[PDB]
Amino acid sequence: MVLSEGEWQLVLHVWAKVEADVAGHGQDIFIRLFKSHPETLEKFDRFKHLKTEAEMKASEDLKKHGVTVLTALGAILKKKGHHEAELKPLAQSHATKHKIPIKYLEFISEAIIHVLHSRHPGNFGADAQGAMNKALELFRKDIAAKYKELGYQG
Ligand code: HEM
Repeated sequence: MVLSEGEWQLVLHVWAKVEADVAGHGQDIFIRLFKSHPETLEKFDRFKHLKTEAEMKASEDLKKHGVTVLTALGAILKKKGHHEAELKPLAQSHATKHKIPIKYLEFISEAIIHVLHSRHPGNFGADAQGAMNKALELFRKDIAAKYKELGYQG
């Protein structure tokens, strides 16, 4: 898929708001993911023991991880589709070390969209959400293609 420049400049406009508080947004997103899809928590040896949202909010380790995640994704979005180099190491670790099925990337996409909708209604009307959806779809289709080349595709 190709995004128009107008779609990228809906994506980067709302992303600029997220970047005012990267840790806060990272926490919201992971809690939403772990609540909506508990099976995903199982993939983190580091966080599997968290039982409640309170404990998730209280974890400084999860907060740090959310920051790493969003920083990496933000580096990707800012490339506007020219993200082949950034994707290679992420695909390799998620395919071979962590073993993350595409389906779970669909789940965190949903979590991201849910949090941007909740926190930034004014900058995330229908057109901006459609743009963000296309950007994340692009990300998932490119990572899926790398998964396949790497021998994981799943
Ligand atoms: C927006 C999509 C995501 C991005 C950009 C992302 C990014 C990252 C980055 C940069 C790291 C650290 C370096 C590395 O190991 O590659 C990481 C680690 C990790 N990721 Fe993701 N990730 C994503 C989605 C997921 C999902 C959906 C899952 C599981 C449901 C997952 C599971 C993990 C695990 C288990 C680790 C290692 C954490 C630890 O023990 O330190 N990731 N990810």
